[PDB]
Amino acid sequence: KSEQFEYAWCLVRSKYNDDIRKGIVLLEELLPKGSKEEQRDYVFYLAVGNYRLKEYEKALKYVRGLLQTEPQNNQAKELERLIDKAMKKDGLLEVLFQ
Amino acid sequence: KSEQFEYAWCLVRSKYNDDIRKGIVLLEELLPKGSKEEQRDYVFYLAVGNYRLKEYEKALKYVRGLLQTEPQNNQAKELERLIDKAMKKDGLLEVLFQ
Repeated sequence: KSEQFEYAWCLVRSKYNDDIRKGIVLLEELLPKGSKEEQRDYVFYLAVGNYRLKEYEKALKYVRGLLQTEPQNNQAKELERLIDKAMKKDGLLEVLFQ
Repeated sequence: KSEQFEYAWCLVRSKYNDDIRKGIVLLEELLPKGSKEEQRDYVFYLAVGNYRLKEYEKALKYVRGLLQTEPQNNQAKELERLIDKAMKKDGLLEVLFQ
C-alpha cells in the first residue's frame, strides 16, 4: 500500500499527461484506504496532479479541502497560491478577444 | 514482477534524474529474474535510461548487446543511431577549445 503510492507519486510526476491521469486515479483509489496523515498527503498530491493538467477547478477543490483542516500548512498555501495565479492568467487569456 | 517493471518504466520516464537512476537500478535487479523476451525489453529500457542521463557509453553497451541477438529490431537500431548522434555532437563540443 505504501508502495502503491510511490508508483502513483512517480506517475503524477511524469512528463506525459496520460501517466498523470493514471496517477490521480490510483490516488483516488488509495484515498478511502488511507489514514488521517495519508489522506492529507494523497489530497495534496491530487491537487498537484490536477494542477499539472490545467484542471485548476478540481485542483483548488482539494487544496482548499486540505486547507480547511490544516490552515497553516504552508505547502498547501503555496499550492493554492499557484493555482490562483494560473487561473487568473488563464481567465485573462480567455477574454483577450473580448 | 510485471508491475515492478511498470514502476521502473515510469521511473525511467521521469523528468527527474534521480527517479531515472532509481529506475535503472530496479531494471538491473529485474534483469536476471527475467525471461528471454523480458530481458530484451529491460535491456532496451536500460539503454533508454542510460541515454537520458548522458551515460552514452553504458547506453551503447546495452543497445549493441540487444542488437547482436536481434539484428533487425528497428527500435534498437534507431536507439543506437540516436546514441551515436549524441556522442559525436558531445565529442565535437568537448574539443571546441582545442
